[PDB]
Amino acid sequence: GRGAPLAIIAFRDPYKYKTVKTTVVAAEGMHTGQFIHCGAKAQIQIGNIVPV
Amino acid sequence: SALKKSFIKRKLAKKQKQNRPMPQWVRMKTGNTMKYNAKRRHWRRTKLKL
Amino acid sequence: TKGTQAFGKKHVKSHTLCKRCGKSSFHIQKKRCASCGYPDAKKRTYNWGAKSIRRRTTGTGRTRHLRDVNARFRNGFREGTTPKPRAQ
Amino acid sequence: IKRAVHALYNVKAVKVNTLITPLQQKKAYVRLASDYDALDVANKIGFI
Amino acid sequence: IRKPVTVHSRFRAREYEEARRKGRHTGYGKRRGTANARMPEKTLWIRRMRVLRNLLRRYRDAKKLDKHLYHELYLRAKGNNFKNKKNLIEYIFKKKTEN
Amino acid sequence: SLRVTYRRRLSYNTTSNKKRLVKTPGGRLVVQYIKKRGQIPKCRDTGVKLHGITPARPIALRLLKRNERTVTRAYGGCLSPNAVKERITRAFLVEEQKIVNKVI
RNA sequence: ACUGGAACCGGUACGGACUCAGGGAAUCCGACUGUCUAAUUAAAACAGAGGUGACAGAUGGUCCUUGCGGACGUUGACUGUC
RNA sequence: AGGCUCGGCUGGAGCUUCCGUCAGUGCAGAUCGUAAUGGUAGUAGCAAAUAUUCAAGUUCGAUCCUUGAAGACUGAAGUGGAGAAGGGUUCCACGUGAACAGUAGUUGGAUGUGGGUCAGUCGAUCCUAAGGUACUGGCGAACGCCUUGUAUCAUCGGUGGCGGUCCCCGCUUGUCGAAAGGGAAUAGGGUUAAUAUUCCCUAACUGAGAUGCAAAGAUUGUGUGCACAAGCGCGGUAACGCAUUCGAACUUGGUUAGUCGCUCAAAGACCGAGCUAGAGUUUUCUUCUCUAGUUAAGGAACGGACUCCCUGGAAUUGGUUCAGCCAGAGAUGGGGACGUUGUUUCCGAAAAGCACCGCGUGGUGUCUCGUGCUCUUUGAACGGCCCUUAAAACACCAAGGGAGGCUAUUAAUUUGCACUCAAUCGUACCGAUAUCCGCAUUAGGUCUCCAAGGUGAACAGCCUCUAGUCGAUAGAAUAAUGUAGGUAAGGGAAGUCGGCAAACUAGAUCCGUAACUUCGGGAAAAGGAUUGGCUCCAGUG
RNA sequence: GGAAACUCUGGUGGAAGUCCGUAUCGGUUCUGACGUGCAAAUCGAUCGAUAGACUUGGGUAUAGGGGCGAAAGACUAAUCGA
RNA sequence: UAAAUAUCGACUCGAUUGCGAUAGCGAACAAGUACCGUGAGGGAAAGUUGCAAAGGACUUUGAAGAGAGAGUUCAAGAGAAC
Repeated sequence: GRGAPLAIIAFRDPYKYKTVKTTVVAAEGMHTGQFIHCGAKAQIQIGNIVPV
Repeated sequence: SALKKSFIKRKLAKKQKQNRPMPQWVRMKTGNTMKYNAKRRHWRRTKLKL
Repeated sequence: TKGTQAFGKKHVKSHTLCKRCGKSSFHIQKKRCASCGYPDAKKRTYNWGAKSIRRRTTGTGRTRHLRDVNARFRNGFREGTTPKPRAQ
Repeated sequence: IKRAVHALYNVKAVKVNTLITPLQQKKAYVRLASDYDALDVANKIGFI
Repeated sequence: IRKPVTVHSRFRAREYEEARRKGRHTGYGKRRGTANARMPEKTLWIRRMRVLRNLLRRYRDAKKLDKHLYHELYLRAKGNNFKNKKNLIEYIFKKKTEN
Repeated sequence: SLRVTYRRRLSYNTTSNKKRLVKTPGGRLVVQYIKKRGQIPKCRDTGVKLHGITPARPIALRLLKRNERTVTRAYGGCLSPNAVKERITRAFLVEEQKIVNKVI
C-alpha cells in the first residue's frame, strides 16, 4: 500500500540491555549496513536525522 | 452430522425416546380416550428445527 | 436464480438453541437470543407482543417455588415446629 | 468405572472403554486382568 | 465361488505396437496432434544438447581436446552449429588435422 | 487400478492433509499422511544455510541428540563460519583503531 | 521412440466413426479483457487505462455517531477524496 | 300469505298455552365465512436419462423380491470407493396386515420388535487471524451505549540469597473467535448382521512422573605402590566430527511464507520379457489370453544435485545450464564437509496376506529382470511477474553471557534400562435423478479426495476392465396432429421484417497468404496439394 | 556483412488481464421444448469466458429512509421506486 | 404519617334474564398442543356406544380385509370413524 520502501533501523537502548528497531521511509541512497546518526550534533549526510 | 455436540446428541436422544408407539394396555384404562401416539414424527416428513 | 435453485444452498444455520429459553433462536454471529434476549441480564418482552407475553409469562411453566410459598403462607410460614406427637 | 468395578466385584480391570449410546446411555466395556475370569464373574453377578 | 474377472486382453495393442515399431500406422492420415505435440522440439533440443555436451566432456577428459578448442566447440554447439554427433565428430577431426 | 480413500475426516487437500500412497502387506493401497518437514536454520547476520545442523520440526528438535543441533565453534548453530570470521576481524581491528585514536 | 522417403496393393472413400472456424468487401457503435436488470432487455448501457479540473500542509479536508467518540489514517501532495 | 294443526315412520328426554317485557330474532345472493358434494371424468394424463429376456425359488398371489444364464448401460472430470455442512436412527437382523412407495409388490429410507457407534496416538480440547465482547473512562432521562485506543492506567512477575522474606532485573497485559490455518505421538493383519488408525494379535511412538538397577563423572603429567601438581572432554588446517566431561537472569535469532514456467530425482500407477500356479480357447493357429506372484508404522546401515572448506593462482580467459549464470571479492583441476527427500540380498516378516493342491486339520509357491517427452504425489534446484511482494500467536531449539554450583575413587550431574498413568466429548449410516434444501421418493441446487486399457495431443469424443446398475407403470398397434432425429430429383433465398432454422467449413504435414496497421497484428486471411494397408530404406543414442 | 554506427540469418527462451478448447463458470439464438410443466425459471441444441478485474467453501463486517451496488432503481431469505 | 380510594395480575370463594361445541377464551379434548417460518412470530381441527363392555364366545368361506350364521342387549338399523 506504500510506494516508498521502509527502512528497518536498529538502535541501542541507552538505559537498558536491549536493541530498539525503528521503521521509517528510506531516503534514496540508503543501504543495508549503513550507519544513520540521529540528533542535534549529527553531520550533513544522506539518511541522517537532524534538526532543520 | 457425524461430528456433533453432546447437548445436540442429548436432545436427539430424547426425541428418539419420545418417538414411540403408545402402549396397548393404556387403551384399557378407565376413561381413556387416546387411541394412538398422536405426536409420532417421521425423520423424512417432519424435521426437528434444531 | 431466486427460488428452487437458490434454496439448495441453504445449509448453514443462522440460529441455534438458547441456554436460557431452549428455543432455536440464538443468533450465532450476534451471540444473542432473538426471543428472550440472552445473554442480556433482563428479559425480552414487548407490549405489542401480547401473545408472546402470554406464551412466555409466569404460570405457563411449573411455578414450583411460587406454589410452595403459597402453600406455606396458608399457615403463617411456621418453622421449627412439628405436628403434635401422636400415633395411629 | 475402574474403582467401582473393583469395589463391587473384587476384580481388577486392565482397560475400560466407554461410549454413549444414541439414547444417551453410557456403556462401558471393562477388560479384566488375566487373573480373573469374566465368565465366572458374570455367572456370579447374575447376567448369563 | 468367486468367479474369474472378465478378460481384457492387450494382445491387439501389442501387435499394433509391433507394427508401429516396424513403421506402420504412422503416416500423415494417422496424426491428430501437431508435430510439436507428438514430439516437442524442446525435448529434441534438450536431447541433442546433452549428447553434444557429453561428447565434448568425454573428449576433454581423454585429452583429445584442449580447453580452448573445447570452449569454442561448446559455444558453437550451444549456437546450433552441429546437427548431431556425426557432424560434431567430423568437425573435430577436420579442425584437429588443420591444427 | 486400485483407488484410495482418506483415513481421517479432513477431506481437503490442505497443507495439513498431504498424503502418500503405500502398498501394504495385505495387498492394499492405502494413504499415509505426510508431516511437515524441518528446515535448515540460517545465519543470524547473513541468510545462508547452516551446515552440520539436523533439520526437524520445532517440537521435534527436543528429541535429537545434542550434537545434531550445534557445531563446535563460537556462535556454532547461530552464525556461519564466514560470519564468525568477519565478526572476529571487525572486533579486533575496530578496537585497535580505537586505541590508536585514543593515543592520538 | 520420432522423423523423411520408395515400391506394391483396394475401393464409392483413407482426419473412412469420433472430435473441430464457412469465407470475403464494407458502414454505425463501443478502444480492448471485464460487469450488469436472479425470473421477458448482455447492449451502443456500466467499468476501464489515459486526460482535465476542484479542495486539503493536519490548529487540515471528506464523512459517520443522540452523545461520547470514530473511519480514510500503520495515511502526509509521486498522498487522499471528489 | 307469513305459517299452523293432525296422521304415519324414525328418535329417546324434554317440551308447551296465554299475559307483560326484553332481544346476538327470520337470508338466495355480499368474486360472503366455514364444512361437505357434483358435471367435467374413469377424462387430461402416469412418454427426458439406450433394455431387457430365459429357467427356477418363495408365496394364496410375482414384469417389479431372490438365485443362475444371457444381453446392454455408467465408462475412472463414473450410475465406483469415502468424507465436510445438513439429516438424526433413516444403519443391521427378524416379522408385515392396513396406510405410503401417483402400476404392482412376497420388497422398502414404510411399518412392529430388537441390536448397533469402544481411541494417550483420528478430531474437538490448546494458539492466535479477520473480527466480537468485557473492564476502566466518557456519554446517556433510562434499558444501557461508545472506544479495544497512553482513551484508561496504583493492572505485575523473574533469577538468586535467606527461610514468609530481602537484594537485584525489568514494566503492565483482559477474554472469546478456525472438527479446511498453527499443532506432541500408530502402523499392519484379523474380527461383527451392523464398530474399527478405536475391538483382538503383533509390532512402535509421545508426554508427565517418583522410585529401583547398571554404567559414567571416578583421571592425567612428572619423578620414584608412593610424592607433587593439575577443572568442568576430545579430534580435524578447515568446512565440521565424536562423547556426555556443569551452568542461571538477561539479550539476539531459527522454526519453507505468493503465483507461474522449465529441468532433474524418488515412490505409486501404467507397460514389456521370462519362470512358476490356476483358469480360458484350440475346425485350424498361437512357447498363446487372463489372473496371483504383496511387504505397513518404527529402527540399523548407506545415499543425497545445492551449499561450504583446503591447496593453488587463471588472458591464448575459462567452467557451465534445456534456460541461466559463475570467477584475482579467488575460476578450472585435485582433495574433503553437511543435509532434509530416499534406498536396501537388514530387523519388523512370512508365523502375515495372496494363489493353488489335499484331507475330515495339512502341503506347495509367493522368483529373476527391464523400460519411459508417460501421468499423479513428494523432493531438489533455478528462472519470470508485481504502482500486487505474498499471516499472527503459542510452543520448541540455538547462540552470546558467566551470575552461580560439586570438589580427583567423593559429590553435583547427566546417560541407558525397569516401572505407573494418559481425563472429557464425537465415532452408526446417507451425502444425493429417494436419507440434505426445494410442500415430495421433485430432470433443480449443494464443498472436496482416489482415477485402469485401446484410439488419440489429450482428464476431449467412442469402446472396454475393477466396481455398480437395468430404477425410471406395463402390453398391443404404429391413424391424424405433434416433439426429437435422417434424407430428398432440378433450381438455389425466388421464402421471410430479416438466410430464423438447417447445410456448408474443420484434424494433421507441405506450400501460399491481400488491403490496412498503433508495426505488435490482420492470419487458421484468402487459397492449393497430401493423408489408408502392406513390404522396405535412411536418419536421430 | 560493415570503417564505424550498427544490420541480416538460424537457433534457444517461454511473456501476455494472447488464442482454440476439457472440467468449470455464465445464459446469445432457436423468440425450440414445457407453459393446470420435472421445474413458482427447468430441459435440448447452439453459444460467451476458461491462468485471471478468475471460480469457490467456511469464519467474519455492513440492517431499512438503512446497508450494498463495474449503476439495472439492481440486490438486501420466491417479498424492494423503501 | 393509617382510613376512606384504585385494581382480579396472583391465591381462595359466591353468583348470573350471558354461549351451549362454526357459539363461548385461540384452547369443553395429550391447546399455546400438532404444524409453519432462519427469526421476530403465526397457530388449528378435535365433545357424545351402552344403565352396565355385557366390546360380539363358538360354527362356516377366504391368505386377509371381510362376509353368512350365532350370542349380548330395552334396543345394535346403539358394533367401536359407534
